[PDB]
Amino acid sequence: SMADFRKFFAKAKHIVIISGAGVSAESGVPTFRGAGGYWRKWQAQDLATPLAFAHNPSRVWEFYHYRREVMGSKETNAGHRAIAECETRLGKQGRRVVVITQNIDELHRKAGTKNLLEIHGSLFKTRCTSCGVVAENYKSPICPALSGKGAPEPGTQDASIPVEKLPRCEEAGCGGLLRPHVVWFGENLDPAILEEVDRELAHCDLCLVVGTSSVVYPAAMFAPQVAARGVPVAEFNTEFRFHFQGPCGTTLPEALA
Ligand SMILES: [Zn+2]
Repeated sequence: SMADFRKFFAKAKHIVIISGAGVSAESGVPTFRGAGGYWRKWQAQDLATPLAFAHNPSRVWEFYHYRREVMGSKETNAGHRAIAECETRLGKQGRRVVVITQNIDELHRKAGTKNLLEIHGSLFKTRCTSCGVVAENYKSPICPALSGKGAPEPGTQDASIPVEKLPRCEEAGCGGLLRPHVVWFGENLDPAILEEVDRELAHCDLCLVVGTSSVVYPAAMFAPQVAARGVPVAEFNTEFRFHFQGPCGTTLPEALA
């Protein structure tokens, strides 16, 4: 019960919050998973791959430029804010709150989350395919050749941008082709991020799963090994161990008050 879960929440000195696509969808974010896993003639699973970027980097850039640009009109919801406010309060008490997420839209960052573990990278981060440098990039568009490009509708002509006119590395004497700093399909997670993650899960005394569940990716990598230690896990979704049904923007302000 919410009443018994708040008994744990008050005693909990290290809370791990696993945030799923649901936390992002509640803010009207095009989650390119399930029914909405489409951008024109293709599936998101067909565009987010090292082979797709190798054959057509311009098409993969048109798709990722679209995703960066849809965020302009998007705001952090009541769930994100409740999560950010919780970490601030408990922080002043010498207690820990950390957010583990595969959402690449930075709405936890805009909310005010500090202990944020983005296991799949960010839309607003680049990586040079040549020198390997990682950089923050919020520039709109990312490059002048992508001005007015990336429309989601099928049939839309391919921008057909030559590699030289695509996003390039601003490091002195590099000029290498940039790629978004996001984990693609068949790509491994950063071992540094997973080390940090496994460290969090090993030290926490309370674990929450929001906008996803322990039976679907990525919570299935983390929440069950937590439950196995006898640490309480509380699931929160639209569908000890707790379950709180409903939109996280409704249930989390109450739970994390
Ligand atoms: Zn470079």
